[PDB]
Amino acid sequence: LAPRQVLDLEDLVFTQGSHFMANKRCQLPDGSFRRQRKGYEEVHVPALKPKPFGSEEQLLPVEKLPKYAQAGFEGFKTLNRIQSKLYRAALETDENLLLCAPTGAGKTNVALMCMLREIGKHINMDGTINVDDFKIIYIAPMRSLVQEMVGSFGKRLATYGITVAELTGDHQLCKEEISATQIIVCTPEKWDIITRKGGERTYTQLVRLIILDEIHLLHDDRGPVLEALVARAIRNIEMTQEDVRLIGLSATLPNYEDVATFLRVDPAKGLFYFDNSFRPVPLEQTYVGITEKKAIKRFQIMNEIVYEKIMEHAGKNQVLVFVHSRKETGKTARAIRDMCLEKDTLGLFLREGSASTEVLRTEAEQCKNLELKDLLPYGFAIHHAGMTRVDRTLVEDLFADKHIQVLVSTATLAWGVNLPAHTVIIKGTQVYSPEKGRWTELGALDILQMLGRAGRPQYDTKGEGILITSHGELQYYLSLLNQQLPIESQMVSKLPDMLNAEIVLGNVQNAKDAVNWLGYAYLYIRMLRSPTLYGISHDDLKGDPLLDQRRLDLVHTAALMLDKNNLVKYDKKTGNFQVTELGRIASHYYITNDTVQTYNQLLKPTLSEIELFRVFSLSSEFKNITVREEEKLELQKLLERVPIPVKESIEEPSAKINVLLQAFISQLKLEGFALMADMVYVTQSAGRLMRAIFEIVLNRGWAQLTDKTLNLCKMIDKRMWQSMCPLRQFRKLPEEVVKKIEKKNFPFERLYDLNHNEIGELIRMPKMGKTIHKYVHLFPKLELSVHLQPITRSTLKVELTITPDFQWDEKVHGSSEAFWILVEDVDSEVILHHEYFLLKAKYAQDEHLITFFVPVFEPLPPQYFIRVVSDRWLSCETQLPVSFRHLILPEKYPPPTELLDLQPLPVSALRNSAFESLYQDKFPFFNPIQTQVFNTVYNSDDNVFVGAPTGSGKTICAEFAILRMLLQSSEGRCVYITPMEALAEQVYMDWYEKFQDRLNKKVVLLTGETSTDLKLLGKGNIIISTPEKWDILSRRWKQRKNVQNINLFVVDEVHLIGGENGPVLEVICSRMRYISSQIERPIRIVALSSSLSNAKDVAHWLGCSATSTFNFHPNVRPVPLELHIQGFNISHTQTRLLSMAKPVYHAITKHSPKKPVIVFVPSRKQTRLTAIDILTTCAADIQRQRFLHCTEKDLIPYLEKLSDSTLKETLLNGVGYLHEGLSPMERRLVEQLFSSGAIQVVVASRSLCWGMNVAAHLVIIMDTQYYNGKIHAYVDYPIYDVLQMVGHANRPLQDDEGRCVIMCQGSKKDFFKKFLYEPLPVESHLDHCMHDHFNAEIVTKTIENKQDAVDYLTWTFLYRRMTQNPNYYNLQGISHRHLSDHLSELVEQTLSDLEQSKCISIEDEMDVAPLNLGMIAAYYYINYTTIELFSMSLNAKTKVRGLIEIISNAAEYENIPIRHHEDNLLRQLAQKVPHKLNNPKFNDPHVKTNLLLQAHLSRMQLSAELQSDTEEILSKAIRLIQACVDVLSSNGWLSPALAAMELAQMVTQAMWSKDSYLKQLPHFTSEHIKRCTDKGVESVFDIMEMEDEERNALLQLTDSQIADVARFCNRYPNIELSYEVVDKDSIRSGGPVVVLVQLEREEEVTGPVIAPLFPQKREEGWWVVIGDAKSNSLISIKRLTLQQKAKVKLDFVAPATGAHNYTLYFMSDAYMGCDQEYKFSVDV
Amino acid sequence: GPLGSMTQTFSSKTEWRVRAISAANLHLRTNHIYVSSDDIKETGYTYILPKNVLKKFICISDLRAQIAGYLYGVSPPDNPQVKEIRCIVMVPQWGTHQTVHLPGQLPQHEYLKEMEPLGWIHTQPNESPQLSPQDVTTHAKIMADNPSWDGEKTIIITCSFTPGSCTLTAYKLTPSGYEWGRQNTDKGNNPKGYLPSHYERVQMLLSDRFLGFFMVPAQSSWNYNFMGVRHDPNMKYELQLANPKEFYHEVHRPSHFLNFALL
Ligand SMILES: CON(C)S(=O)(=O)c1ccccc1
Repeated sequence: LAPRQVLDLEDLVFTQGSHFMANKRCQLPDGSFRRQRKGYEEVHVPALKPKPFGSEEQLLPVEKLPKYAQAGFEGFKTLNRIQSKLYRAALETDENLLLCAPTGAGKTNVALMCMLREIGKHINMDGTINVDDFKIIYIAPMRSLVQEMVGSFGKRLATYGITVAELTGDHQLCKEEISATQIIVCTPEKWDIITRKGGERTYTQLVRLIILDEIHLLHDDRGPVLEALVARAIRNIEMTQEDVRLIGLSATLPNYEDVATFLRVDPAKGLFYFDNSFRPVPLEQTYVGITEKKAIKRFQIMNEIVYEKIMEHAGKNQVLVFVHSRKETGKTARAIRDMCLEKDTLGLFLREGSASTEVLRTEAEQCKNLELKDLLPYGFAIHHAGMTRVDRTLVEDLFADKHIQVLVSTATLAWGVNLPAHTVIIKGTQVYSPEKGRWTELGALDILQMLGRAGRPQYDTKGEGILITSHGELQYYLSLLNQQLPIESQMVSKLPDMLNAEIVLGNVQNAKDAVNWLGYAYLYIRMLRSPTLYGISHDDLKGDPLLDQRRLDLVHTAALMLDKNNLVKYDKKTGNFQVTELGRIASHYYITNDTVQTYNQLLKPTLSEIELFRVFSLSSEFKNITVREEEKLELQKLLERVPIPVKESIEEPSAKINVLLQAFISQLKLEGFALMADMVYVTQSAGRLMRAIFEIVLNRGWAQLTDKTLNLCKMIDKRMWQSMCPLRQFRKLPEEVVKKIEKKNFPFERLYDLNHNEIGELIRMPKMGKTIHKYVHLFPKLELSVHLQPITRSTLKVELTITPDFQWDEKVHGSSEAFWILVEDVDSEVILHHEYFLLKAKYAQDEHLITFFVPVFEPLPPQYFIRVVSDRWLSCETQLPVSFRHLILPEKYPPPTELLDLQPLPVSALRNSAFESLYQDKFPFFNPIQTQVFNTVYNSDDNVFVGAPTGSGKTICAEFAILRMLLQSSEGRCVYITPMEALAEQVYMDWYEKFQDRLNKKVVLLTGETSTDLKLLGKGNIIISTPEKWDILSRRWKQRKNVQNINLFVVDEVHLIGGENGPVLEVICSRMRYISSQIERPIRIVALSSSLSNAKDVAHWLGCSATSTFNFHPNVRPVPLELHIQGFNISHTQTRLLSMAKPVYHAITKHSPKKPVIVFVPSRKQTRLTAIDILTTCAADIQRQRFLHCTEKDLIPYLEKLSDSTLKETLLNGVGYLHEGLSPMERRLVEQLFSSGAIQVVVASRSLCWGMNVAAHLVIIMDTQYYNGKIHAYVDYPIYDVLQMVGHANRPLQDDEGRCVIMCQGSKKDFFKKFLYEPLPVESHLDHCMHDHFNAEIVTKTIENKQDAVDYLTWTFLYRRMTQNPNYYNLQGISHRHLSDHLSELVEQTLSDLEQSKCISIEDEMDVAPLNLGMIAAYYYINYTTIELFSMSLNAKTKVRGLIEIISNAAEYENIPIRHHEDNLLRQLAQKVPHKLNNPKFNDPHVKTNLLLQAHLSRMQLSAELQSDTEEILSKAIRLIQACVDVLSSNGWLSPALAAMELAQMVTQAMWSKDSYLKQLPHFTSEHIKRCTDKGVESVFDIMEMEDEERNALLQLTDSQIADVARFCNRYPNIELSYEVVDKDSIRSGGPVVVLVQLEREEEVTGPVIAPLFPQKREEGWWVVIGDAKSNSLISIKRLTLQQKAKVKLDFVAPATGAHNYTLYFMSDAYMGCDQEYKFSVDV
Repeated sequence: GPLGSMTQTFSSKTEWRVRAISAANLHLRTNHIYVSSDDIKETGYTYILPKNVLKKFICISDLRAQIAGYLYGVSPPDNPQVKEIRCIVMVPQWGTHQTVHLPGQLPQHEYLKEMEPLGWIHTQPNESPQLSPQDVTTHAKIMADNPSWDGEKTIIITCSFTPGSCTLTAYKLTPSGYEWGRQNTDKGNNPKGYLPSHYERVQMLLSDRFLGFFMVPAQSSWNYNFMGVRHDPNMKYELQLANPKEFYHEVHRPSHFLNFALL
């Protein structure tokens, strides 16, 4: 490690790339012979003889294939020879394979067989393929090949419903085409850049099979891409331990065994070598090596040789000639035809008076192509890329039927079209390479492919290939085409860029990772097998047999290179690599490392277009470009005419590159051949180079340069300057009309104001005014407005509204349009904020709301600017000036309350031995804050406010107030609200121990069940609740005495009124205040909070005196907090988390080497990743187990109870983790190991920051954003979560201080400093959550008119904050009139929405009254929109399935967005479940609820996190169902209401209607059901009546299991039902009909319903129903809760004398099979 | 004697390219701005130019063709002898090295209605001991056509390109200067009647305490030095609250980009 050497990589490079010839000698096949001619040599190699089969060789007919595979071989009778040798290995094993065969032997069909095996892995019994359960990658080297593969594979696999596709390259939102596709076909470079980006995505885990076609490309300068791909795949497999199949396809060339080692191919099982005899058509080869050195003579010699060779086939055989330009195709066809005319031989191609000429007569005369015009009648044709598609298909269809006699073409035909010719001539092997700047030899892949096109597979008995080259290259080509050109590795030059890609991905974090990575490269295998070829002596190898030292040196050299160019920071001692944003950009945009150093050195916020074009022209991708004298004239002409001035001289290549780019944008055609090819190369690179520049300067905040570079990207992509009419971006418009429009020299925006008539008039062309008008409004255009919401005097929240102002047309806008939002300062020089904004087609008409923060200062600056700029369209931008002239900044916040230096308060101060026993053991003194508040809380009844950081022990203050209550009366009721359920449960544990166990009071925890919670409110002296569970209770405070007689109301964490669920908390607090003011018996309020800047507003809202308002600020925290906010420059989330990996470890060792540490991470996956990473760093620090503080063997009995193996491994080394996916017992094990001091570090997810019973000395917050999968975007941690996390760094009895390291993106550092070092401003958002509360308060008759609603608002925190911060609430002033109008408008809008929903009635535009719909919404705590949807959908005959669906689509079910993978599972659920749903659209949020409900009802299985989600769904289900029951019975319908009650039953018990009523019993599987049906009836009373002898003989169960069964049978409802009709003797038509039903339960049963598959404990609910099923009418419904006995009365009107069969129904919401019916009749 | 021996061809050159390269470097001067305010005058009106808009005005200019912007401001609440420049307005204009040509119409926009016209600022190739007679004539003719321009209150700021730097001087007209300038037709460097008693220097301070802002045309840009014929003294224009584009920006010279496309 220590004595490294720095190598020269360029001296190790094979400069000839794929033309490097490693073999010293070439052995020609037998029968070859060498002939001489004037100026050239010929070498003839005869066709090979096929090997005539073998000992066990038979061609496999498709019949014998596996049956799922035969569909892929439809239309074929039998596999060929090589497929028949390969089918067992390819279709019946998962073995990695390498297949070496000559071109056209059938390698791609073997790849098809491998594809078919993978496809078979995912076939259901329904026949279809789980198309969303796998992906396959086919890597083809050339784009035309990719496209042909897409077509042919798609046709072969259509019968499977499998999509094959190529990738566009945009991937704006086009990674969607990755998820749509099962078989991705792309080039190596494309798959490389995609997997370089390596963000968290499903495609990576879906990949099961990778096919590397033409893998001998390894020998080419592009080969290192294949090596990077393979090394990355194999290391991903190591990390994931999931196996991926690798299949390599190559020509037959030496080192195929090394390629095999490189693909992890077992040579015995997976290596197959087929020599060149296995070519389908035998190949007679001719090589012509010209000795002439002079160009002028050599060119005509070549034309002569091709003429003589053509004549050997004219009339007898077709000839495909191959040329390396688009111009030289026609040029050589003309040369040949001229030589034929001069020698009168032209008649040998065209038979005199034969059929072919006839077909040639028409098309040739049509002259669709000009060169085709000159050539086609004579039998000649050319074919290249610049031609039209239909002309190419013309040439192809003519050649197929043997009509064309000589076809001159390029490599593109050889790769992209299946066109075989009997004779193939390759005219020259020189091609101009712009990347190299000179002429070079043809690539080997091109040669092999072209000569593979020689000999037609069916018609020809042999093929004839004629390669013409220079004499010195004969040995080379002879080698390549005769199995002797060895495949070497070219990657030693590319090593820095490749290593940086792995560093950016985090796969390589240090030099040992890099060495291991390089051990997977093909270069490494080649170095092992031929060291001297790679600059390693054989004694060097013997002294270093695994080449450890050599790889260390190579890695060291590359790392030094990358570090010199600032892509990486390389610590030589540790070997450690630190990623940088510049390195990330170089990798993600496929830029070489020298180019990124150049950009970093030359880019500056002051650059103009001049220096920007120059910077671009200096890219290292262009380092070989030169300015030739023959070019210098043409270039000079362009140099003084280019619109962007060029500073440097024409002598400098940078000026030529600059001018070429500008000529390209101006769409100028040039004359020099080198100039055209150089332009193509430059401008093909320009797009992604300039996007890299754009991302650089954008992330630095450089406003002007960001504008210029995004514009330059778009000018390159659209090939036009800004000045041009933006309308020419519509390629359907004529050029002459837009030339007219530019000639009229008027602002393009003016066209918006005009109609089609004026548009026709401005351009002197009326005939077009309509279409132009259309296009003017197809052009993307966005309207912007702001709402400025001040937060402090220096922080401003901005809500930007984006309204689309254009017509969407998918032919023009595709599926989405992308924009950049840029908030820029006064001078338009600093980007204060930016973000990507995607306008999806489905939302092309809606307003989009964006919100962000920006700093402001005093004196306020004139304005900011918001620009919204298209990512693709030139001249497509909207800028909104954001003036601050009328901004009303809130008041500076007041000073905090002085923390007084008081004598610490003993527990003795409680002066009650029983009270003092609560805290006597724990400590002797209360902290300074408790000391300061004690007198007010314990010795007064004043409303009190205590604001202090988390960790100040405000809970003890609430306890002081509770103990005062307990001294004032023993029957006192304290209600305690906290905003989170996990906090509520932790407090329930603590206060149960304190007040119930030690003080004999009653402590209860509300659940959600209104009956349960009302009983608890009755019992309890301490009632703990979350805000909504108390909302539903306290809504009916006028009817419930226990809500009013509250002595003490404590609300904790009240600053959370500013947060997402704050309105409910604000509402219940305001209601408690108003109740206190009404009942003339004051309810004492105690409010605990984080430090608030606007504490006085909260205190006054809750009625706290100033002397009773303790407003402390963060500095007063009893355990001092050292906070370090560390900013991270990287804008790509995964890379930034990587850059935080090591700082996490360094922070532990600096701030807390021995004391416990919590690390919060954004995601569940990150918990484990970071635990492992901390352990890896601990190990490489040779401090491997520093975080284990107990004995291993003392810990292993703990470890046995875990089911997570990696968690056990990490715990063994002293590091735990915690995420939602662990079972609660696992969480508790980890928590107690952490609190006991056993393990020192625990890594928890953000989701768990409210329910962790664990504290630490150091808290590290690793990043402050998390991915929301609903909206597919990163979301900032709410400040409230951050405060809670920081609060975990506080151990009052253990540490002298707490420490916290917040690692965040740099953009947010200052924000955190402002809102963590200072106290927090909080605001109301009740004005956005108004309706449900207005509805409730109209139902309870608190609001009876609009004035009542204004007066009610006056009780809220919202109302108080409206005068302190008017702009935040969109008020313009604070005059009493201003806020009177504002409250009136809010009231008017809310009551209008309610009345439209038919929840309330509005009479005389003043009086409001509850409708039954509103009464139901309020009774069950249902969103008024949910109840409206219900009222629409239900009517009188919808299926139980429709009930499930409408219930799933209810506002209450938009919560958990974790899963998009399980969607297909739900698809296959729809077949299993009885729910045959119409309109089977599948998505992310509410349908997850629908079929998760389905999973519950049929008792299907689910995952852990999915299970925690099921519980919430079931928490809302019963209320929604009861609302449905309540609407149906009110309307009078009898059948649908009974069906809804049975649905309540099915949800409680997790069964179905027709299912066995024995499935409610414990341990009762279907076999018990078939047994109980044999000589039995399915009833649980049946079970009860038999004696346990026969019972157990049937049930086949354990004794404890039958004890559970009997517990159920005793809790199953058994009741006495009695029906009577009062005054039945005298009934008269009209009102008086009274039915009296008496019910009596026998056993006075106690305890709740037994429903183990239902989460919350329920109480037995009953419905008494009188109706008639004949009429579908319900007359008398009453809901009942039955105790030991109860009597129910029901009223009904008797219309007329008539029929009277009446159906008394007794129905349950909890149990299936207890419904009783009694029928009778009596007339009026 | 060329005879038939020596023949060379003319490769074109163009002045605006050299000037454009030059204009790219104007940002260097913004770190080195000097006010030539060591003058005999004491108090009078005191003008405060915020540095941000002055730097921007320098960066959008040309080293040969003068450009000009209109000045708008107010007095600090309880100090009426001090005028704070709060806004510069760029209007359709074209210049030479000696003068600028602005429309007859003065800036009109509700966003300036609470402000006070304070005169104008313009760049100049070289420092000069005295105020140009072109400037005297320009300011006087603007005063005669616009009574809102008070002779005791409107000024001419010259921003002169000293080597490596910018030097500012601020002047005001005298009543004699006004009367002479409103009747002057001689555009030359020494018109008959021109006197140094026609102007006086006023006090001027650069400040970082507050920020100015810009207003620019609504339906075009401000630079017409490449579209001279499109310009007319009687042209009308509206304004918007936005920052102006540099002199050699593409929208100011569309013909260059449209005519390079013609080879
Ligand atoms: C280079 O990386 N790829 C080829 S990959 O498709 O993403 C992948 C993913 C998992 C396992 C193996 C490979």
